Amino acid sequence: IQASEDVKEIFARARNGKYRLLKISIENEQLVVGSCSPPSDSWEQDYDSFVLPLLEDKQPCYVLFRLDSQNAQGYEWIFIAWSPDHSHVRQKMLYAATRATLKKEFGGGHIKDEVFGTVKEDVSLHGYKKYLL
Amino acid sequence: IQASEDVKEIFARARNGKYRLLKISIENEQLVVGSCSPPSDSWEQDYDSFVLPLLEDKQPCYVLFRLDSQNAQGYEWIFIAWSPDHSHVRQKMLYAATRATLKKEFGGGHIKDEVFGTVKEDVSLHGYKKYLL
Repeated sequence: IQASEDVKEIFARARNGKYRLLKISIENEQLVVGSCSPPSDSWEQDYDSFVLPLLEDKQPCYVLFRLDSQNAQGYEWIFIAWSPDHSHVRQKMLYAATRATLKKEFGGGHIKDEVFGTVKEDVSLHGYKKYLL
Repeated sequence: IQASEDVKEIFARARNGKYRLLKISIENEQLVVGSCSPPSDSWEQDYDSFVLPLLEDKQPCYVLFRLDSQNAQGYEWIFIAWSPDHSHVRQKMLYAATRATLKKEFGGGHIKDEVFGTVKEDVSLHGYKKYLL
């Protein structure tokens, strides 16, 4: 499973700062962009407004969220792996096994934090803050 | 000035109930889906939290918001035309001239209400309810 070049173009636009976040899903053995949004305010404000509405109750997905800070390679990102317990086991397995693949395709050096969650609280802004602790 | 089949496949998934909201933009003379959100709670509970954050201050867009009610053709939708005063004139013209086409591409029979707005107050849940009156 990999990201097509159409997807990698979106990845570049996102890391360029054009998007605040990207929702990535696995569809037919392919990593696809399921949603995206340009930045509006500071990252904290954008996190509250954009992250939670993307999470399905019985379907895993990944959410790459762009912070305002940068490292030697550009903006830093939060890699959110959403895997609800009400999800099908096959889907749970597929997303967990393909997570490292998406990371490589996106550029591991751009990932600052990696968060996992099975309930919305785990990946809410509060959840991220507690994770950082 | 038309929607691709890639977009129409998403329109079908949305109308099936998979999405509560679809944000549509015009990029490179083409209608594209930028952001989408699955349903969480009731349509009224989802409205402002899903819609408002996606409305850029200086960029027009279209938002297709799904209600919980259905007509003879399936779920009914609210078709929101967002065109801020601080948007470029070209953009305002482009979106206003393409609105009717989008309606046709999505299926006018699924659109229960059509709302226009240049400020958030015009298209918030309160604004929509006032419009209905």
